[PDB]
Amino acid sequence: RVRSITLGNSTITTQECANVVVGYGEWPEYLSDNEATAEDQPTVATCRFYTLDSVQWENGSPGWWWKFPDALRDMGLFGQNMYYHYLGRAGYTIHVQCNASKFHQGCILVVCVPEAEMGSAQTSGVVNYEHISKGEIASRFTTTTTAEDHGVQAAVWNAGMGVGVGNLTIFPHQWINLRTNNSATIVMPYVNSVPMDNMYRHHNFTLMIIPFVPLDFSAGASTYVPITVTVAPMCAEYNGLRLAGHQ
Amino acid sequence: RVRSITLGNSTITTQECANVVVGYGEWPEYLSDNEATAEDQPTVATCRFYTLDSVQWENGSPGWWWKFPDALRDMGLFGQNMYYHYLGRAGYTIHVQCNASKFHQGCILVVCVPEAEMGSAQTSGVVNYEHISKGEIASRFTTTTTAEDHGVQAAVWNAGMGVGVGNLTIFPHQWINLRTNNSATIVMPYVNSVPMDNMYRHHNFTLMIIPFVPLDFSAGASTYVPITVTVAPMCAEYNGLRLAGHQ
Amino acid sequence: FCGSAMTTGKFLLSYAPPGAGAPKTRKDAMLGTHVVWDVGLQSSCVLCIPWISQTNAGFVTCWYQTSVVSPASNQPKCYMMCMVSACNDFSVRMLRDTKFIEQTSF
Amino acid sequence: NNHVRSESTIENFLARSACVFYLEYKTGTKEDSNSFNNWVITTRRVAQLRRKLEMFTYLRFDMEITVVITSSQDQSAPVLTHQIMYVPPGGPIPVSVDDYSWQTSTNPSIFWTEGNAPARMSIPFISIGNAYSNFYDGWSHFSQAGVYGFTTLNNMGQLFFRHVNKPNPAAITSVARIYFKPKHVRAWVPRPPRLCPYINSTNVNFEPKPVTEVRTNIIT
Amino acid sequence: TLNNMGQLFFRHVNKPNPAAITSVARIYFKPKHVRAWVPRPPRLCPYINSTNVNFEPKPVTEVRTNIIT
Repeated sequence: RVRSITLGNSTITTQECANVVVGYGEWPEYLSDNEATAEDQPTVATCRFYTLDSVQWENGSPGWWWKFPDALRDMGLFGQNMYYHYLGRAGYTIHVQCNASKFHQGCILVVCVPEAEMGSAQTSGVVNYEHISKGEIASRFTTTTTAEDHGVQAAVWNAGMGVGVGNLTIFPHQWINLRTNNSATIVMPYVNSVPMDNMYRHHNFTLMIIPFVPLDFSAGASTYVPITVTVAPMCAEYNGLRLAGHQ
Repeated sequence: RVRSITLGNSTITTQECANVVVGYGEWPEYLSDNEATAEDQPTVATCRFYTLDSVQWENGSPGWWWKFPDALRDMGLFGQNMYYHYLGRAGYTIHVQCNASKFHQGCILVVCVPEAEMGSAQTSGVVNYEHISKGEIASRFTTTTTAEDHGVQAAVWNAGMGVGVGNLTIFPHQWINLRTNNSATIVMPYVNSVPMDNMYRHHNFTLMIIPFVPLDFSAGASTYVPITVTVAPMCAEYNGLRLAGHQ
Repeated sequence: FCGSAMTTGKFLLSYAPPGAGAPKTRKDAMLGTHVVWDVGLQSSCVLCIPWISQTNAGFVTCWYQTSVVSPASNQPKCYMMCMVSACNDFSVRMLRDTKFIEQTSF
Repeated sequence: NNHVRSESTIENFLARSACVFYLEYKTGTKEDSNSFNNWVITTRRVAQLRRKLEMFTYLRFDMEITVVITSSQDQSAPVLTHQIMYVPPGGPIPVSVDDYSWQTSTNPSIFWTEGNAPARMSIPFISIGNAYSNFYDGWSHFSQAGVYGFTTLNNMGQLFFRHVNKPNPAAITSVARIYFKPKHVRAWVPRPPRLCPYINSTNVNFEPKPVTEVRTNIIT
Repeated sequence: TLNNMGQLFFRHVNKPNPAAITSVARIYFKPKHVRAWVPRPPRLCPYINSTNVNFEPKPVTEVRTNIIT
């Protein structure tokens, strides 16, 4: 018993029941504020699944993370609208799911952290762009403290922010625990101080996946379980670019 | 007394009265035939002016011609849809207009010839692509017969088709005669044997401009009058590219 | 898909419109028309492709999205078949003789 | 007059019989060089005919082909039977007097004997297009590099002719002359008349010519 | 005894006379008012005998250079 959601030009099959967790209990919207007579802005054909490259999960892997909207910067038409518009906004629907037998075990945490600000490997350096992003390729945490020329101070058990890793369930989150689940859904609305801002310059939230109980398998069976993430924009808007004038 | 037509993202100011000549008395349409259950096709944001480069008109210039739709092959989004679709159709609105004082004189003929088939410079050769097209740059006729490795047998007074040049007014046409007019409009619908065909492989019609009475000017005054053409697609369609299936 | 009942994978089926070359990467294929077909839920998929008639013509391509997950099988041979038929309305005109048999011989 | 004309209808401006070809063949073995002969159906062979079908850009019609055939012996038998075979375009064709392309079941054929009213049959509109094209402005290939004009457009079948009797002493030579007329014409989009004499039979190639005759002076 | 139909014979009706005459008669055949019941898959192997369905094994299809595009 399954149904297949489709957003047109893309389709993905999902388990019938898996629950959705709406972050802060509000769906993506188009803003309805007036005084846009002097700054009119149009709403769109970007509302389709984009499937990022799958990553291995193997026993003793420490975690992964990506930063939006700068992980979709090379994807299709949505990447063009970070470059032909100076301001934007957009909510997201994120399905994280994976395969697995019934002989596997372990559970992982899926969380979206608005405004995750990373440390720096040495305690007086400043992290640079290339070490805090990796495009649509997953970045990763590491166990065991080690220096880097810039680098994020990854540690897993501080989460790169110097907070308890067990307390990250304050943000919108889902557990994917093998022997029950194998999928999760988080719908994340646009949260920022200002209503719109430059896509390139800023990051809105950082998806993270942290294994707690690590992968293991009974006699025989594959030594890895692949994970896949799929992200689709919802209710996006961008600044105008039309004169309000005439001849 | 003027009004300015606008097709959104483009605007052009036109003289209030100048008449439109609808070629064969039918406007561009979307086809309404059924049995497109097995070959569904979607209709669009290409419906905007495209202004081609202006050409000089000077005393003793012999004429010009362009071939559609292969003169708009580098233009914007409309050029992308000759490359992401295997079949298409589209009517056109063409405004030809020019400047001039009241001290100039002469008149030119504007005509659109469906299925204009060109000769070849030698009478046993075969014309090649590069000599019968020049992209969005105007090609030109020449007075005085001369050979070419391929070439069109241009002559003006045969019109490159071995017919009287005085009898080209059988096709949709407008005279632009200085001392009255300075503009013309031809709306040309899609005319072909088959309902849709490949944009690159075929040419639908050849715009031509032939001076009869040549440019001349009274004491002082500029020695050239510039001509400009502007072409906007109307009611375009292209073949589908969606499965009719399901999971 | 005719593999075992404990095998699970995901494939990305893809279709290219006529007058456009085959995709060269799974990334390319994905941005085209594609149906993600999960083996482990569905055991078949039907694509109904419009607009065939007679080079230029579309392409059908299948791509791994994930590698297959074996139960414990020691030969990882799994297979899939493909079937084809005309769909709904169809038309032909103008009879002519087939090219696959050549003359008498007796 | 006293009413609207009807001698200048499209249907009466066309649809007149005209000779378009004639050919010869003679009784003889399959070894013999000429012993069957063919003609490809085209309307560009005859200049006079060609002129009046280049008045329009698109046409669709059925056509009637009547062949009238005579024969004569040459210097020193039963009545001869002639076969005329129409091959629709994309069929098999014979390369010799004896082939299985005269025995094929999907090619219409007329057996006819001398001393009868001449054979004819109509061929109905054949083309996947919705009209024949008398002008074309493209290339055969999907990238421009094909053959310019008259590619797969304006392609119709072809006839073949042979005697049906066995060879016998004293050669017989036949001459068959072909008459052609269209019927049920419909024309779309007119053209200005051709002004320069035809050169090739597959191109619109032409040699420049004066527009009009000289006058002695423009004033009267 | 299935698929048994008659047969034709041909002769001249005149008396023999000096100088042989040789005739060639060619037969054309068509059915009319057909009705068909139960379809079959098309024959794939060239016919051998004219009274048996005997055949010599043949490849299903032409080779390709590789299955991937």
